[PDB]
Amino acid sequence: VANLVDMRDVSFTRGNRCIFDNISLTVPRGKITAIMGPSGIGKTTLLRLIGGQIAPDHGEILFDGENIPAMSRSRLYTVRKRMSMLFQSGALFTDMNVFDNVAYPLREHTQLPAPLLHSTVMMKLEAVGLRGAAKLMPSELSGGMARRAALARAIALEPDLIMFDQPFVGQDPITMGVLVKLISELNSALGVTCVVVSHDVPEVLSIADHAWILADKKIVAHGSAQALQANPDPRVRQFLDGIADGPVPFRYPAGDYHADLLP
Amino acid sequence: VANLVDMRDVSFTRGNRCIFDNISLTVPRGKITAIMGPSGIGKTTLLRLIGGQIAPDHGEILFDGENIPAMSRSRLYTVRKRMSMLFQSGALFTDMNVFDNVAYPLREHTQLPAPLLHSTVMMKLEAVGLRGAAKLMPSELSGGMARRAALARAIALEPDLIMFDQPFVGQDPITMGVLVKLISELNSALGVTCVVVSHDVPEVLSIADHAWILADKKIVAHGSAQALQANPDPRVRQFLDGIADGPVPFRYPAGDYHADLLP
Amino acid sequence: LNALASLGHKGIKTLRTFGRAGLMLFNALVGKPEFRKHAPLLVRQLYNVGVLSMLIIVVSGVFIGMVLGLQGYLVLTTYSAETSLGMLVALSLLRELGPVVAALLFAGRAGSALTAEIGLMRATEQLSSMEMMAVDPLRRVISPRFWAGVISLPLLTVIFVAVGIWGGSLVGVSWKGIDSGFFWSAMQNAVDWRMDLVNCLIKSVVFAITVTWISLFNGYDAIPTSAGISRATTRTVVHSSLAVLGLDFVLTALMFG
Amino acid sequence: LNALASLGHKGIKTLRTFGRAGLMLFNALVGKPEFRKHAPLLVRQLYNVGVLSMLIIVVSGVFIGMVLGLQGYLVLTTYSAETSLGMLVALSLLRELGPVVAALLFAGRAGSALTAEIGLMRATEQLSSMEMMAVDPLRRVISPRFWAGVISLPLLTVIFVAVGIWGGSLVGVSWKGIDSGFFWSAMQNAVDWRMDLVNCLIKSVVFAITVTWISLFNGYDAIPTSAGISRATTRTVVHSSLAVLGLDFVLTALMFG
Amino acid sequence: SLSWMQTGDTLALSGELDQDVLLPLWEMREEAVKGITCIDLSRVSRVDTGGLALLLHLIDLAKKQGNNVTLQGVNDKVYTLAKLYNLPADVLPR
Amino acid sequence: SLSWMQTGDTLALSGELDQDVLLPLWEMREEAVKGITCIDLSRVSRVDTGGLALLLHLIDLAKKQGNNVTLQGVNDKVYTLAKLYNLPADVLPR
Ligand SMILES: Nc1ncnc2c1ncn2[C@@H]1O[C@H](COP(=O)(O)OP(=O)(O)OP(=O)(O)O)[C@@H](O)[C@H]1O
Ligand SMILES: Nc1ncnc2c1ncn2[C@@H]1O[C@H](COP(=O)(O)OP(=O)(O)OP(=O)(O)O)[C@@H](O)[C@H]1O
Repeated sequence: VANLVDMRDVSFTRGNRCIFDNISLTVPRGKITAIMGPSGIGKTTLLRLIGGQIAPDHGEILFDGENIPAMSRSRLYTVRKRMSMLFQSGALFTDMNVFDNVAYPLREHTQLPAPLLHSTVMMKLEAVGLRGAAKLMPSELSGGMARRAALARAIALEPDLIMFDQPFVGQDPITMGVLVKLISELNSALGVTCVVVSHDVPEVLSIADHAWILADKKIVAHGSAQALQANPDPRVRQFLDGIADGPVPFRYPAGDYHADLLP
Repeated sequence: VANLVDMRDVSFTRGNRCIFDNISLTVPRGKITAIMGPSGIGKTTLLRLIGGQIAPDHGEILFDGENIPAMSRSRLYTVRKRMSMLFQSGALFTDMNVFDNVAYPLREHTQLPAPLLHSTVMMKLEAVGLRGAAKLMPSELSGGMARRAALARAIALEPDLIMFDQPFVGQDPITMGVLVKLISELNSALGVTCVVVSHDVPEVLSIADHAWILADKKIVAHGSAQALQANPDPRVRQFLDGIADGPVPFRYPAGDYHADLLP
Repeated sequence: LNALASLGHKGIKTLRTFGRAGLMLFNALVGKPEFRKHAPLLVRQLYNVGVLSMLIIVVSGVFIGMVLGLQGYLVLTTYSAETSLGMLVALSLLRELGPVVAALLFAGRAGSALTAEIGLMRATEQLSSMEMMAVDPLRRVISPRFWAGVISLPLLTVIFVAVGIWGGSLVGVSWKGIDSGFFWSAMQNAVDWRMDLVNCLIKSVVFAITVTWISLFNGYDAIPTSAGISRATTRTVVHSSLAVLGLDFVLTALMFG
Repeated sequence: LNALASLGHKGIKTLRTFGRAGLMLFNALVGKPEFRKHAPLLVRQLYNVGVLSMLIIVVSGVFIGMVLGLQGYLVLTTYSAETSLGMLVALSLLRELGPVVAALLFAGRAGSALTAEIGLMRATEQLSSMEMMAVDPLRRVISPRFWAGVISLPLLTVIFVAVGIWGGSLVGVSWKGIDSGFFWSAMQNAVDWRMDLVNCLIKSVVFAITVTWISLFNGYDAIPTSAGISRATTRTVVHSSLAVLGLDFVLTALMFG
Repeated sequence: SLSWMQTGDTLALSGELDQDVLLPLWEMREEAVKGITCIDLSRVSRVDTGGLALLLHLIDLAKKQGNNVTLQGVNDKVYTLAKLYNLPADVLPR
Repeated sequence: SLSWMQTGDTLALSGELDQDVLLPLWEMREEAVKGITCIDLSRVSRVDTGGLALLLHLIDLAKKQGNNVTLQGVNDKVYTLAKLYNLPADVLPR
């Protein structure tokens, strides 16, 4: 089965909020899947849950037929060589230069000859268009170049699934235009699946193939690109087209205008 | 003259960078002007410079015929009753509730009767659609409701110019759809000018009337809405349409592929 | 020399911060001595720096008196003088450890956490928006905090010496078998008022002027990003801790010279 | 009672943090005793916590010895015994103030700034990305820091007592007119090795186990936003400062009971 | 200036309406209203938010002793602020 | 496995090319190249980035003692990575 990731029926709740009731999603091979919801409820939550940081309270999660929160400590360490992530701020070790950061996990997971290791990480900086920033400390990176360097750090051990923890936020359309161009090649070339999880409708629709809109705790109205462009449901019309007031309220629940301004 | 704000020829440089050489902009009355850019090269810089936080090294800035970095301490305090700002994170005093925050500068700049003051700030929370969040501390505000509360705090002393220090970043299209609806009324009603300064092309063009694209230190290619939609200059085609590589480089300046990967 | 020019940048840089510390504080306490606004505004600040700092002083104050009453009990018995314990821990607390240790812990709790509230208030631009409100914050947000220190720490010392000397009266008198009427008796004619009792305040009130000023200055020129602010907090604790001992050695020279 | 249920949340909550402190530290020091990687990795951490903490100890160490030599000089002259100064500041430093004050300043500089580096490293998710690198950080980033403490502070105390006792030998001998050969002479037969000299280390090495553990735990469960991390720093200084005096009163009972 | 007159059954108002001129007219709240039935909006040049709220208070306590006050002469700036703060019918009818 | 053969003037290669099988073939870098002129790409099933770089090193030091090495038999996965890392002509010609 080409379905790389499949969680059956996950039931979360930290303890007071009850996020994620009856969620379900399939991620097949060769795809660029896309998850989009309100804003600030799933993003770092689901991605550490799908990675094996946070254990669920219900359901089963597949990665080519293996349950994720049932493996050993050592065995789930071994499957981490397959999948990798890319955080919203970019996770770079500050007490290094940008060469050693992108060349870090090669020294932690394989044995390589020193002139060979130096060369094969140098070309991969060209693969993100960041060869010239070769020996800079991760402070003078101006944000835009910071995400691309962690992206080259992400493709290290030939990963087959790369989680994109909101690559698109707070950036310039030239910088958003760069990141859609790079992420288009990395699924076409190398056959890498990527789970982009964000909320940026006119950019994520130019690359997705099977979106999943997580409006409420449910997974309501998921589908392909042009199918969700015509679904007249009031939730998905309000979200994708940016309607000012639909089922999501404009105002807040309050009292009447008779005792609040007339004391 | 209806030109509220006009800086003649401002020459900045903190000391090592030389930002803002030969900048010039006019802001007339009744307008919704809009300033763009590349990615962090003016935003908090120009707005504190236009407010009288940072003094220039050259030029003259007008607010109905008065030079801004030449007033007294007391006189420039008095003109602060006219203009106000709205920060990118939302500036709320944390050790209060949201009622006292929006009702703050009324207690600092005018004498009002206590039941009258309580009522007139209560209705203004309805003016931003935030009456129900009446006595909350500014921690449980979920970001989206945080900017709107500072916006109601912004319209306090009947301001005639409200500086918008990037209202649109990192938010949901429903939340972006709310903020374009509110800011449309506040120029139509009340005749308030507002200087929106951001980089979000498919949202700022739906409201602007005379944009000013600050690509480099110069103010190159400024104009109206549809005029800048057809200007075929390579800078403004790359920025507004999000071209991946134009005059702005794709890669970084580096050496040849002969000694970097062949040691 | 090429390396002596790197010191030439510092010798100018490190003196301009002293210029900023005077210039900020001088603007903080000049003009408009208003009392209608500040009197409820200041008393909320004493809940911040006085009440929350009260518990750590007393629970540490009983441990200093119990240690000095224990350790001092061996040194008197080898010199065979029981009655000297009352004129020892009263002596040692009221002139040496009272002003020095209480100011250390005050730099610990109230010294650091005050600097955090200042730099955070510039980090979210609550400071930079208050200038758009045309209210000068240095008389508005700094001077309620600055007077909240120098009023507090003398009242933090007199609670420290008292609960310190009470715990000293436990382990010597009750547990280590000394008559109660004999212990206070040597302490009665032990210390005078003119060069001992007010002298404890003189050492303590001059510490509060430094620690409150050195704390609230580091919040005012810290780098507003999240990295520079926690750097400034651990720069505040290390700089007050030299200034309390850099002053006390001077202030013990005048009183006992 | 309605208010007694608010304590029922706390009595469970405040004990689970103790469960997290043991469970984090137990995972930090078990399995793979590798030394090829850590030996250059650890020596960079001693530049962080040992070398930068060295200057504050010695410049404060001269001020304690100069004060005790000054203040002690009045108490001996009223009892007319000059020679006792050498067996006083040697006595007082090596068993009371040596372990207690040096551990306070170590909690000041190195205690706080270590906690800042931990919580910041989770705030930018350098911790949460290292799990994607499949390297367990508790043996990788915590145990280089934890051993960097307990090795350091005994070597921070022996530098403190020595430069402390040298400054005490200045103001009494040189300035306040005492023969140099007489001062060390009373100090020679003053203190033994078995219950004094190694006893200074026993008080100091058990402080380093607590302060380093209490610092690096607060970085591991702090709220990763910029507000909660500076809250955790000023929670680290106040919690170590009780634990140094909460231990010292116990550790002065066994040695001198 | 916030000069104002009566007709014996109808409150008149003149001058400008600002948030700095309205405090003496707050002091008249029971001798000001005399069973009023109409409000002129004769010589207003600018209206403010609190001056609207002062206007909103005078009509409201003109209930429960007096009439249901009619409105006239509005310069169509107040109607902009009417639907802006979405004021209901029973506090401001036209 | 990374079994490999020679023809006396042309280096052959067989088995799979991974980043875990390539280190003994790095140990042969001067007895491996013998004035080579061609490289077969005969039985490769997967190519990796470092195995491409090992391939890129063997052609490169086949200069300055030997020939200009011809290329053949590529399974058209390496050509995808060729323009991906935009490799120039003088290090990889076809
Ligand atoms: N144990 C916990 N750990 C982390 N967050 C928690 C926990 N319990 C409750 N929360 C709340 O849930 C939220 C989880 O973080 P969240 O997923 O929002 O991060 P994020 O990257 O901002 O995601 P998004 O961008 O979607 O908001 C936090 O804002 C926090 O207030
Ligand atoms: N004295 C100074 N004060 C503030 N920033 C300074 C100063 N000197 C140099 N800088 C640099 O210039 C920048 C000024 O802030 P900036 O205008 O970038 O904030 P911003 O809101 O991120 O704006 P933008 O979105 O354009 O980046 C800072 O990032 C800082 O690194």
